[PDB]
Amino acid sequence: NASSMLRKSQLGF
Amino acid sequence: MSYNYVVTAQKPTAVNGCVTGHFTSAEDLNLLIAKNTRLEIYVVTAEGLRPVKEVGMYGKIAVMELFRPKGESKDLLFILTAKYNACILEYKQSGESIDIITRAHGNVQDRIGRPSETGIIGIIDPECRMIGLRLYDGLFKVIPLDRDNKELKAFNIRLEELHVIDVKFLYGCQAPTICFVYQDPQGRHVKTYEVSLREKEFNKGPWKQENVEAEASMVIAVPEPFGGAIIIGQESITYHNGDKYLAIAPPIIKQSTIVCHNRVDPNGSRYLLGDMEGRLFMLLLEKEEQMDGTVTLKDLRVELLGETSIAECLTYLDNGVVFVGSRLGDSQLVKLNVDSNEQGSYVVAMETFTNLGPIVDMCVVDLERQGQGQLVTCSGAFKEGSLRIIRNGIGIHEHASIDLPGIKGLWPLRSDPNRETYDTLVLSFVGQTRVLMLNGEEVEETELMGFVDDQQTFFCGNVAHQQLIQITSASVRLVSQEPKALVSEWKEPQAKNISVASCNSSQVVVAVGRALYYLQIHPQELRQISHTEMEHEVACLDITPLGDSNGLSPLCAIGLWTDISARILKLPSFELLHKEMLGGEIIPRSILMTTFESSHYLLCALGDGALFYFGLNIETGLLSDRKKVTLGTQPTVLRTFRSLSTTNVFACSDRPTVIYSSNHKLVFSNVNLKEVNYMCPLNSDGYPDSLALANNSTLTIGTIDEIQKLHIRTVPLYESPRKICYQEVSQCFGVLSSRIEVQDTSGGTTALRPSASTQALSSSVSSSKLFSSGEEVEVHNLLIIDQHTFEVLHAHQFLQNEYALSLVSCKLGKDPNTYFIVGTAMVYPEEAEPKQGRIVVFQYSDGKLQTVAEKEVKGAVYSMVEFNGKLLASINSTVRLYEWTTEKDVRTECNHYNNIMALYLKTKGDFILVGDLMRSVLLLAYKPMEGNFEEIARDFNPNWMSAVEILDDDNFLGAENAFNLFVCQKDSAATTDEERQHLQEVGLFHLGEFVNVFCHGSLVMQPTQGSVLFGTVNGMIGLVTSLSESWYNLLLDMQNRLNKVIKSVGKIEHSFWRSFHTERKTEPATGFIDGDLIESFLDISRPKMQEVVANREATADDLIKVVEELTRIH
Repeated sequence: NASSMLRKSQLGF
Repeated sequence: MSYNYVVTAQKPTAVNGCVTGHFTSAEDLNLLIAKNTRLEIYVVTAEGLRPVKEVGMYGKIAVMELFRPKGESKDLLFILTAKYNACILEYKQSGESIDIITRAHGNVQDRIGRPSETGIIGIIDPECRMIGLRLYDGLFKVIPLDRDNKELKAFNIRLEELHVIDVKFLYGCQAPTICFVYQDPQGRHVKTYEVSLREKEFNKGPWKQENVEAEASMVIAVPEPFGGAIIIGQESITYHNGDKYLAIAPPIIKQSTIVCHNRVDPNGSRYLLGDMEGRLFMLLLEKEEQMDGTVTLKDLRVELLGETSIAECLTYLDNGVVFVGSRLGDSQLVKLNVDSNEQGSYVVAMETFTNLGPIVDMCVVDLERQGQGQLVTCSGAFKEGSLRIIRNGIGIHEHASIDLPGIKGLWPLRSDPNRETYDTLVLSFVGQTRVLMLNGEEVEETELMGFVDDQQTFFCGNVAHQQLIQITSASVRLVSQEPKALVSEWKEPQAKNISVASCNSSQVVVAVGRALYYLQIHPQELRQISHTEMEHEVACLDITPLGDSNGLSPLCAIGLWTDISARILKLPSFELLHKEMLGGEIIPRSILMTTFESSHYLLCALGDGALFYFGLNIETGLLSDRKKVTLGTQPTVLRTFRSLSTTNVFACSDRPTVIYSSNHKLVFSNVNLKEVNYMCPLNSDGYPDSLALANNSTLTIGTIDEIQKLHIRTVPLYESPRKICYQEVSQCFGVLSSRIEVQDTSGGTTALRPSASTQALSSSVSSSKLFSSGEEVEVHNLLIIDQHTFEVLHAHQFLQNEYALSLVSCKLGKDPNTYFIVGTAMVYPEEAEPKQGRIVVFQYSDGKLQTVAEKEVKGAVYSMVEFNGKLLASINSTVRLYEWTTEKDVRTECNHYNNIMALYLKTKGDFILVGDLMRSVLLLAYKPMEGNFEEIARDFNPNWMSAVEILDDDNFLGAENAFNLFVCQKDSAATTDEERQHLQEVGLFHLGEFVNVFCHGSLVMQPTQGSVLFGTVNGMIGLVTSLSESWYNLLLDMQNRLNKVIKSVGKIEHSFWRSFHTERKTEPATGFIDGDLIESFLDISRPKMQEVVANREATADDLIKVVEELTRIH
C-alpha cells in the first residue's frame, strides 16, 4: 500500500 | 545563494553492526560496534565492557570484518562504506597514544551495476587469500590480499545468477569457495564455486546445486572440524556439505523470522539465533566421533533461550555474556545461564544501553514552562516502542530559598563528633561571618565560640582531633569539641592579614603575599613549621591529601600575580619544579587539584572566565595537555562534590558547569541554573545528600542529575508510537500508537502482551458506522498521556483496520474549544492504496474523550496542518481546505489535485503551503479571493521525499529516500511565468542519515538564525540553522583548510562523503556546513591549528572563540 511502504521505509530497511 | 549549517545534537544510537576478536592485543577480547558513521572499540572484562576508542568515519559502515593473514601479530579491520569506500585498519597504541591507521584503501564502486537485492555483502576467506564483495547484480568483485594491493585493486567476475540472497566462503577448502542461495523462477537454490584468481574466473564447486526453501535467507559457514553450510528459512533449518543433508522443521521458529546469528564455540557445536520478535535461540550441532577419523555430525536441534531486545546484531563474548545490538530498541548486555529462572528464561539482562531508536515523530514542549525546550520523541517499534523526553543539562532541585545578598563562601559543619550530618553552615560574608545552626530542616542564625562575627571568614575546613577551624583575615583560630572555646589562635608575627587560605582536615597552609607559611592543628593547638617567599603575589593555592597519604599532604600547586602563572612544588621544602607561563593580564582566580579512578589532576581557572587543564603525577611532577575552554565570562570557583563512586568537579561561574568523567576523561556539561557563586556538599537531618549553592542573593540545596550533556527520560510503551501532539490547555500529549494482534480460533484478534493501549487508565472504542462491506493485524489507538506522570490517562481504539496516520491539536474557526484531530485510513493487503478514511474531531475534557465530529473521505489522510482557523489536509493526491461551521462540522472550501500522493505539508504564517512523495516540493498559496489555491511553483527533480520544512518565506528544506538534504527557493527573475513556476535546488548535502521529522524548536537557552531539529531512523538528532553570507564564506573557507590538516580514516575525502548522491546523480554540496566538521577544529593541536591560517583580517585564536560560540547552538 506504500503505506505498509511508508511505515517500512519508515522504520528502516 | 543558500546559506545553511548542520550539526549533530545526538550521535546515532542504533547498532547496525558489531564484531568480536583480538584487535587491540593478541591477548585481548574486543567488541567492535558500528553505529552509522561511528566505530566503537571495547575491551571485554569481568564487569563487562572497558571502553577504549570511539572514532568516526566519512561514510556509513556497510561491512565490518576482523581478520588475520600470515605472519600478522594481531587482527586487522576491514571496512566497507555505502558509497563503496573500502579500507583496512590497524590498531596502534603509541604507548599512551592511540591511532587507528589505514593500511590500505580505495573505492570499489563500478559505473555499471544496479545495486542488488539484499544490499552490500562483503565476505573474507578463512585463509585470507582475499575478500569477496557483492555490490551489484550479475557481478562479483574480488580483492586479493597481499603485502601490496595498497589501493585494493579488484577484478569483477560474471555471475550467471542475477538474484543472490546470501553468500559466505566455506571452511576446510582446497581452493577459495563461495556458497550462496540465489532465487530464480522455480524457487531458491544453493550453489558453490571455487575462485581461482590466477585467471579470475570461478571454476566449479565441490557440490551439486541443491534446492532450499522459498524463504531461505541466511548462510552459515561451519568451521573446520565440521565444515559445511547451514541454511535458515522460515519454520525450517538445514545443513549441507558433500552428500550430507540434515534438516529440521521445529514449529517454534515458525512464529517469526530468524534474522541474525553468531558462532558461540569456535568449533561451532553451538550458535545463537535472533528473531524479529526479540526471541533468542540456540542452535546445536550434535558431533560424532569415529576412531582414527575426523569428526562428523549426527543431528542438530533448536532450544529457546529467552528474550532480548529485537536483535540486529549478536556477539557471544566471555562466559555466558552476550552483547545484543539493537536498532528497533535499546542495546543491551546479557547473561546466559545453565539454569532457567521462573518463567523459564535462560537469559538475564546485565546492562541496557539506550537507543533513541527509530525516531518516528517528535516535538518540543518546555514541560516545566522554562524557556528551555525538552524534546519528546516517538521511539522504537513494537515491544521496544517508547517515548523519550530529552533534556540538555544537569539540573538540580531547590529545597530552601534564603535571600542573602553577600555570601562569599561556605563550608560544611557537623555540630557533632560522630554523625556524618552537619547542622550548621558558616558562610564567609561581605566582610563578615554569620553562622547557621539548624533545628534540622529549620533555618536559624546564632553565635559560636572562637568564631568571629565582625570578621570575614576565609575558611572553615574540618580539622580532626575534635576541633573546629575558622581562618579569618587576621588569625587562624581554634575551637574544640571537648572544650569548644579558644583552644588556640595563630597570628601573623607583625599583624598582617592572611591573603589566601587552604587546608583539609589535617593540613594547613596560608599565605600573606608571596610569603608562605605552614602550620598544623596538633592536639588542641596550632604548631608552626616551614617558610618561603615567592617571586610575586600568591593568587591562589590548593592542598588536599590524595591517594597514598591520609591527611598529611604531598606536593603542591600555586597561582601567581604579575607574570600570570602557575607552577608545581613540594611540602616543607617548597622546591620549584616544571611550570606553565599562561598569557594575558587577568590572574588565575582558582587552581585546585583532584582525581577520580586512575589519574591525578590539576586545573586552573582565570578571571576572564576561561580555563586551562592538565593531568598530574603523585610521584614526578610534570606538564600535561594545554587547552583553553570558556565556561562563564566571570571568575570561576572550582570545587568537588559527593556524587557516586567518582565524586566530581563543579565549576562556579555565570554559566555553572560540571566536570565529570568521560572514557577515563572528564565531562563538561551545563548546569541548568541561574548562576552560582560558591557551592559545597552537605548532609543535615532535614537536608541529606545535598549540595549547598549560593548566588547573587540566596542559599539553596539539592541533589544532582545524571550527567551526559543530555538527560534522557524514559517511557516504555510496549507497542509502537507513531505521532505526537502537545495540547497545553489540557496539559497532556496525544499519541497515535499501534499494536499487533493475532487471529484467534474465534478468528477474532487477541494480543501478545500488555501494551499501553490495553493497560490504559480508562478507555473508548470507535462506535461510528460510516462503512459497510495466526494472521497479524494492527490495532490503532489515540493515547492521552499526562505530561507530568507520563501515564496513559485515556485510550481510544479505532475501527477494525482503521490506521490513524495524522494528528493535530488546534482550535478551529470561531469555536473556542481546543480539539485533537486524527486523520485516518482504511487498510487492506489486497488494495494498492486506500480509497476511504475519515477525519475525527475529538475533545479531552476533565477525564473524558468525546468524538465531537466525523467526516468521511475517499482516501488516506496522510497529513494535516491547521491553517488559519481552518483545517488543511492531504487526502490521497488531493489537497483539501476545510472549515469549521458554527453548527460544528467540517465543510470543504477548495482543493488542489496536482499531486501524485501528498505526504507532508507545512504552512508559512501567511497563506503558503508545500509537499509530495516522489517529486520534491510544491508551494501554494491560499487566495482570500474565491477561497481557492493558486499553485505558485514547484521543483522538477525526482526527489522521493521523507520530510519537509519551511525554513522561511523563500527557503524550503527537504529530506529524501537517499539520505540527502536539499534547499529550495523561488527564482527571483524576469519573464515571470516559466522561471517563476520553477524553484531552484539552491542547497545540496549528503547527511548519511534518513530523516523522519523536521520541526521548529531548540534544546538550549533561558550569529545564526532559526533552529530546525530533526530525528532520524538511527537515533541521531541533528539541527539545521541559517547563516550570513559572510559567516558562510568564512566557514566554507575554513572547511576546506581543515580538510588538509585532518587525516580521515579510510583516507576518505570529506567532500566525497558530503556530496549529494543518488543512484542517478552526483553533485558536490552547496549551501550546507557541518559544524560537525567545523567543531573538529577544537580537538586539533595548536600547531596543526596554526596552519589553518595563512590568512578584514587574519588571526589564530579568534577562530577558536568562533567555534565556541557555535558549539553552544545546541
